Amino acid sequence: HFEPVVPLPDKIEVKTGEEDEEEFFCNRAKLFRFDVESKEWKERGIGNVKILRHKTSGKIRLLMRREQVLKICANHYISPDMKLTPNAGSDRSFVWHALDYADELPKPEQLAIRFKTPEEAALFKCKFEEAQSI
Amino acid sequence: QVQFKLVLVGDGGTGKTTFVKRHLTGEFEKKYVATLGVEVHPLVFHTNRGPIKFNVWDTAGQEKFGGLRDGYYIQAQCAIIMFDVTSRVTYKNVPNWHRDLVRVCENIPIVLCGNKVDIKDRKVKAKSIVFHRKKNLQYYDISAKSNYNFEKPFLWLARKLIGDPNLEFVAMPALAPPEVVMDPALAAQYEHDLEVAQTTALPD
Ligand SMILES: Nc1nc2c(ncn2[C@@H]2O[C@H](COP(=O)(O)OP(=O)(O)NP(=O)(O)O)[C@@H](O)[C@H]2O)c(=O)[nH]1
Ligand SMILES: [Mg+2]
Repeated sequence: HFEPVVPLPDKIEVKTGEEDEEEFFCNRAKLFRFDVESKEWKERGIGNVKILRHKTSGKIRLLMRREQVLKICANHYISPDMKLTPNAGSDRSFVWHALDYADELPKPEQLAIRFKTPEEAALFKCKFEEAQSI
Repeated sequence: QVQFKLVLVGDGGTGKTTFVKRHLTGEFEKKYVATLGVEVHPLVFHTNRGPIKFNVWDTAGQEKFGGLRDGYYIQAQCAIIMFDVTSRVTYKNVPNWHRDLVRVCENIPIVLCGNKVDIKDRKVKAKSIVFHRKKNLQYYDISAKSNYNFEKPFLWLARKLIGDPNLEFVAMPALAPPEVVMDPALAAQYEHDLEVAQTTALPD
């Protein structure tokens, strides 16, 4: 037992910033951010990539979170400028550039997402683009 | 604002840095690059009683630093003592660190972590671990390579620090991002330079 140092913080209306949107798509995958600082590709996260369109505003974004700890690792809005190009023929993963906000600070990271199977990638591709068709 | 000083100590090679740099980037550093006498990065965890920030003093391991790692210790509020489990030596030294800690800042919550439990050829067997029992320290198997339990350490501490035995980590407010329009040359170029990337084989 250790006496607490900081005064007890009241509970919270545990948000989630989710809602007000609906899952236009949601599959788990692994995320990668490029380094440039070197040239190696880095593991950014593992969990569910979602595609949410606001109920009101109608603004579709791509929110990814990490399992276990649950932390955003993708947050940008899908744009018509973004083009999910394959990657070394890897029909299970794609790469696109995005002014992501996963850290709550805008950073123009080049990304890569890889899926367990191709069907899953294909579906992601479709739904992703279908979300641009709007 | 809720913040705590966390000093991560332990024989180099044990993964202390790889641990923290994963909770920070979600990246896994395969290569060894010794920490030159402490490095500090902050870690944030969103809980039911609000979010908390962990100021992590990722210290060095090579004894060549034995001196300075006392100032790193001043006013620390909790620490994670870590050892390799794949290198019994590390475990052997454990009791040493526990001392250095209780030297400058007595009591204080401390978690003992046996990292790398992802590797098959385990050497520091489960029943081998005992110090945590004799020293009354929360212990957990970790694996910065498989994220295995990698949150339990902080969670355990959080609770101790705050006072809510039931405090719990819970997702993370997915706040609204920034607005960036205009395609012109803008997105047209973003394309070219992107070639440089996808031309770099993907990890795994
Ligand atoms: N497979 C596996 N490798 C790990 C794990 N944790 C980290 N590593 C490996 O541990 C090696 C060295 O660990 P690192 O964090 O760099 O050292 P440290 O513990 O910080 N020592 P110091 O900072 O004192 O110099 C790296 O090559 C990294 O690949 C783990 O859970 N298992
Ligand atoms: Mg290191």
